[PDB]
Amino acid sequence: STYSAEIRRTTMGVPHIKAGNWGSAGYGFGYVQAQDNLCTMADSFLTYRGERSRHLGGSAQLVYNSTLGRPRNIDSDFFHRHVISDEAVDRTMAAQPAKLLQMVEGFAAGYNRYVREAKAGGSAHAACRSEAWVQPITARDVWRRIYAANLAGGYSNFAEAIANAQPPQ
Amino acid sequence: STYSAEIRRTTMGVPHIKAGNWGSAGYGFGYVQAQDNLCTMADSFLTYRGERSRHLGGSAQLVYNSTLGRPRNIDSDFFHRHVISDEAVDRTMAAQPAKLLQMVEGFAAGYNRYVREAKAGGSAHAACRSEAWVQPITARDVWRRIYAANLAGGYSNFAEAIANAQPPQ
Amino acid sequence: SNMYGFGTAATGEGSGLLFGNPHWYWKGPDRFYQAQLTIDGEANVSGVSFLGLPVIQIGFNDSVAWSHTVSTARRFGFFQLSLVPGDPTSYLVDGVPVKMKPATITVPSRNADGSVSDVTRTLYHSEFGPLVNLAGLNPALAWSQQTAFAIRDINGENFRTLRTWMRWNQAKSLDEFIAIQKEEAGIPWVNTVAVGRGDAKAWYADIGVVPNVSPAQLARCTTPFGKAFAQALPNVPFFDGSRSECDWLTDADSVQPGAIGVSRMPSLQRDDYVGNMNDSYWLANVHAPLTGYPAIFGPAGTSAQTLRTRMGHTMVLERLAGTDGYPGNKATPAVVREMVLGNRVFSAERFKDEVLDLICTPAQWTVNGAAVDAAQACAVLAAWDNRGRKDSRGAHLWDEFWSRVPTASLFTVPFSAADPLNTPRGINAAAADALRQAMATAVARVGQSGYALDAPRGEVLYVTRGGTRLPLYGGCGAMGYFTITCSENDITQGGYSMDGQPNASNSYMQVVSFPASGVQAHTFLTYSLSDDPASPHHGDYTKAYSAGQWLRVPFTEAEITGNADYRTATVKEL
Amino acid sequence: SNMYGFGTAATGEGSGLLFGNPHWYWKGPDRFYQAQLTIDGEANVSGVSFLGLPVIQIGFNDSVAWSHTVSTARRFGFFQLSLVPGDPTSYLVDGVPVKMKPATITVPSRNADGSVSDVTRTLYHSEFGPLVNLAGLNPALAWSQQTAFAIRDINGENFRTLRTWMRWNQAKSLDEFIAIQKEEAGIPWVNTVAVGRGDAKAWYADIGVVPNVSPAQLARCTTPFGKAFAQALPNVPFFDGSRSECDWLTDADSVQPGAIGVSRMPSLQRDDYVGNMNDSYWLANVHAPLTGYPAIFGPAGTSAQTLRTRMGHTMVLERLAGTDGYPGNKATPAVVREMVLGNRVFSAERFKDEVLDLICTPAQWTVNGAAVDAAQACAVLAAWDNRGRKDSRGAHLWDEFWSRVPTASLFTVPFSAADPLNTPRGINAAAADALRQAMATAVARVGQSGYALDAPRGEVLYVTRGGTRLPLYGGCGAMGYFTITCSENDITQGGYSMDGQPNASNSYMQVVSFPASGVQAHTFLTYSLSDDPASPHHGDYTKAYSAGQWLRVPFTEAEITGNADYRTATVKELE
Ligand SMILES: *C(=O)CCCCCCCCC
Ligand SMILES: *C(=O)CCCCCCCCC
Repeated sequence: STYSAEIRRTTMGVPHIKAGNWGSAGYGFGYVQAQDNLCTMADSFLTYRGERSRHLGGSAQLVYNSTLGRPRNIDSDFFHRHVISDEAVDRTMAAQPAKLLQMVEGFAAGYNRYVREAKAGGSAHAACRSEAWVQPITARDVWRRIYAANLAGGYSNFAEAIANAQPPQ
Repeated sequence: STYSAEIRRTTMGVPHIKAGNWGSAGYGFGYVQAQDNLCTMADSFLTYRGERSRHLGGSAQLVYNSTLGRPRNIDSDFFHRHVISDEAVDRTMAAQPAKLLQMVEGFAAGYNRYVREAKAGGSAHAACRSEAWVQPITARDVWRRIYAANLAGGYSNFAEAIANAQPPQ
Repeated sequence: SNMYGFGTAATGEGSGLLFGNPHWYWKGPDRFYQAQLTIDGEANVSGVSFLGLPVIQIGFNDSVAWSHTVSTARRFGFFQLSLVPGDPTSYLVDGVPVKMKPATITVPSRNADGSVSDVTRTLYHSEFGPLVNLAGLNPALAWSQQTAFAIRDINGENFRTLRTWMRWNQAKSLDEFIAIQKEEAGIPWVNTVAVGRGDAKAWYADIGVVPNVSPAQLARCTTPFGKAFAQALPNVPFFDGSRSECDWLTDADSVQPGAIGVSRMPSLQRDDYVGNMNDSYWLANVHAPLTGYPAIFGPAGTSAQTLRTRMGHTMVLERLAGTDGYPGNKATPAVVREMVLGNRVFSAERFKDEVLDLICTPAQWTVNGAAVDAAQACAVLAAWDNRGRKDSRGAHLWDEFWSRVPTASLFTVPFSAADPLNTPRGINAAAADALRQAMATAVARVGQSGYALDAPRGEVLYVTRGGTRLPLYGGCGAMGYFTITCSENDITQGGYSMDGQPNASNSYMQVVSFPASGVQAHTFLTYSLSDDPASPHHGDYTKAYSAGQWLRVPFTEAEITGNADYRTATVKEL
Repeated sequence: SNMYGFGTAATGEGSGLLFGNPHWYWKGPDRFYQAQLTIDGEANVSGVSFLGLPVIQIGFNDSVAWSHTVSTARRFGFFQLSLVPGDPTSYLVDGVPVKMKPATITVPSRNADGSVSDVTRTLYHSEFGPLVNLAGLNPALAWSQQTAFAIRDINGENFRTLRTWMRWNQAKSLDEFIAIQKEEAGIPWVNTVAVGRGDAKAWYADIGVVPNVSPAQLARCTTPFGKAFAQALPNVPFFDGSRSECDWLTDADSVQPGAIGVSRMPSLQRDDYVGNMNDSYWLANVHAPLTGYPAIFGPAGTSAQTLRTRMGHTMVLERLAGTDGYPGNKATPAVVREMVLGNRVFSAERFKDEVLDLICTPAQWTVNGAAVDAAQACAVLAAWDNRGRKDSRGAHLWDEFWSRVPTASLFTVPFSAADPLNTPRGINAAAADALRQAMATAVARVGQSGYALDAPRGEVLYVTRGGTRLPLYGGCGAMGYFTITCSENDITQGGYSMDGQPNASNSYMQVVSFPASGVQAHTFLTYSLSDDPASPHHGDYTKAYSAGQWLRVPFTEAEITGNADYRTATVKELE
């Protein structure tokens, strides 16, 4: 009925998540990751959802370098929407065991938890905590990122070219 | 041919060239410009001649921002060779008063003079003095730079586009 | 770029006064170089040239003084080519097939491994100009088996530019200066303001080489594709290359085929003032607008002026009205030297108080569902006097704010041709949430820069010489600065550094007047003469600019030889 | 990326040792984040995950430890489509028309004026994968009336990756680890090395998802256009999509259609060691080279190895021979922790002397008709010991030099499959002039930088935390570094700063063993856990890395609770 996770931190702030099941493990993991890297992650989910241009402009480049390189937002948005389609997400999620489905749903909930905390106040993440693109995500959003990680050896390297594949006029 | 120029420098290194004719004025002017700004200038003559790629690589961008923007060397090279053709230079020169042609001849000679001094030794222009693109220029090379300055309102803005304008496959 | 041309009515003296203020590159071959040319019995000119140009483009002599600013006038045009079926390297002109002029070019290119390999491309010209690939503009304008595209720049056949500057260098009167400009009509892409010794009026002109198309041509010769982007390239002729009637026209007093005659190109003479800050000729003088001239020169009362244009004219009017906080009501050399380095910000002066009154009560906000503390931001900006001086505190916050303010229906009082310096205005209360969104981001940026909200501008805006950071003043035109010091560097990456390749900024500056004793010029070259860090002339001029200490540049032989740093040496070769 | 897997014969201990050393991003969503997951009666795993990923991708449990490196094996391919006359959005397969699947996508885009406008494009998929624009690659590859191009990535249909890592997280032996890897065959684009408790042999494998093509197809399916890209993209199948016989094959033991069968994918177990430095599977173990596997995995006896690969394997041989200057001749946890941070530079060790002998006398040169004084440059390099440590002086000069050395006909002794670690070698005397050119340029650049030629590397190579420059060590693998600290910042722009977005560099580092007492692991997270500059965990790890002080990371509950900085908190909410 509930997610519950104990978060132990040691030297260098290394988090040790203890949970009773997989869903709660994802909850704790999602929390600590956001707690430490909210701005990067928030920006990242814009990418996979293909929602960069609406916030940051179409002609601007990816802020962060990645397996995707740093194409223009507009091309990146098209790529992700085209290749990481609702269908691709469906097929990905349909092949997963229940524990991983639960774990990702927990991950999202945990990530969303911190978003609430950052919005409410705190001196942490001053750089992005009050931006519109710092917002709740869904499990499918996480699955999109997971699918994206797979494409590093293929599609990712042809993002702009895939986004601009058009027939003769 | 027999250029002679008196160079007075005042506060801030401001030069005041004194010559008996236009050729010798160009000699003094070209010398002082190179004396103060060799690296930049030497680099610029690569551009207008379309010889950037040979030295600096074709994929690399223009080092300096200008009216030309900062396209890829390879595209810039094609642009300049195509638009600033020998014919373009020929007609620019054909319509010049004697004194100007003489002034440009001198300017080239004055520039080349300092080039020899820089190569010979010294600690001035340590960043480029030993590079291959630091080399003597011709009067025509200066006319290339002169003509290139006119295009800032037009062609210059479509350098890459002009260099990649090829008939249908 | 800015320039003023003050007449005797404004100076209260025998001659006018010229302020040249090009906002140009701080690095590269296009950057300016200050020098004086004295050619026995031909010329004695002083000013500035692009590295690689042997004549003075901006400066003064014993009789005249001038400067330039980029013009709104379009200097190029497009020609939609109707290809010949089968051979896409030929186009139809009034029916008859015309061959494209080819040229196979091999460019040696050094590979990443250190080897040099040849790359060859075959490119083409038309009778109009070079073929251009507009596919990047719109995939539909690809060079097809039916349609291609060429570009034409009127300056491509203009071989009179240097000859004009050369003649100006030698000119003996403002009248000769003007006659030269009309005679040569070779100025390529800039406006011109000139002042003269003993001449009562100052001179403005957008007299150069400009494409000539008739209203009839605009209607008939504009192609389908052309219409589809006359809002992306306003006033750029996008004509049909099939019809010869669609070729640029030549008037009776045209110096160059395809260019506008000298009679229908804008100019004005005033005893009060002339000025331009990169807007159209329209407001050369605000009291006497210019209208009627062709559209290709730009809007003349249908478009709002930039903030910088409004700031420039506003400063002149307040000077002559004697209400700018400076002595007297005349544009004297000493006062112009200070006024132009005033660091006034039009956005702040006009709209700041309105924005704070709207959004800073309260100052604890909820933005994007998030609690935001804006108390300090509101306090700093209220204490700030809307100037971008070195001691000014919070100017950088405004910069980061204003550049993120959505302009759509931000003003309640729209543009009025009858009041173009004070319109548009009126911060719409409906934009409060949007303003808060922008301000929250701005505070977040400054926070990530390591600079306090109340950091003095001299610490955020700077230039490094010899390991020491010289404090700077000024800002970007978009914010409504007149004194331009515009970094390309994001504030989060070590502040507004000017050590990289900044945006167009104060470069060569000259305040030139013609007292009885003779021409007197005060100048700056912001980045200094030498690009070599080991040179004594790399940062000597820059230090002075930082401290705001103008240089009285020697002109007369006696002044040159009498200078405290006089050095002479002669150079010869067969 | 580097990884070593040592067996008991190299450890002299009852278990093997695992060194993980991915060279990855220091910023962005793909950067690693270190954490431990304890899931009652399911898993107790510790290591690293991409930000956004819920399972450990590189780490260890009580029974196994593993790392990854990018594989040379191609994971994608191109299909040239023959279009139906009249319809550029239909293609032909064995004479049968097939319509491309269209998708009209609308993307909201903010304008510079703060307004949001819609940008709409229609994009297509084929049965092979998304259409792709190869025009920029070569304008002859433009999508026309006749032909178009699609790209196929084998991972587009791979949904077994997370499930692979999750099961590894749970694995209770290396045998299980291996079995899992073979069941799932879901690793997308990386090699794997692993070591297990109570197992004498270490494990290497490039077992994953790889396109399956036959030598026949490679000869009779590659299209004219394709044969032109055999140089730029070697081993990338560029096939004719108009023939079904040119589709990717499925083997009897394929887990995924179009992918190679498990049994035709390379692997190896060894008592001494296994290793990869981003080259092919070939030299997993130098003493036992792998051969005969599909060409799409990369060369195996035909191509020279990178300098980093040569440095990597050399380091291991010299360790086990006891000639590397470290105590003993075994790969002990303590020794490995040091050797991997040795900052040895292969290019210098092997070629410097030859270079200096060829150009440094006379030391007064004429370069491009200009007088060049290279006496100081030569003296500094001669006094340098070919290491990129913090106190090393001149290492940056070598960097600026080597990166400018033309590689064409640079070596006189060609590559030999017999001696892959010591070939190619022999600096060509004919390259004398080019070398002086490169050295002259190198000296100039260092001059522009404001750094002395003999400045200690720790002042040139650095990362900023708390307003102070922490000295760093290592370099870029292109110069034969093993310890990778590779800046993207040009030296003239304030040195080799690591404060921006550096190139692939040391990130998460683990040395994991399995003594009788239980898993023991020492770790680094070079850039630290948090991207928030205000965070206490933004620079704490970094400071230790600068000081070369590994962290013994707690694993057991007693170790966690006993940690000096132990704090616990419970987070709960309704599901
Ligand atoms: C400002 O807008 C630019 C003015 C100076 C540009 C170049 C001046 C000389 C004309 C070619
Ligand atoms: C070096 O190349 C490091 C390997 C890349 C990251 C490994 C993480 C697992 C994702 C497949």
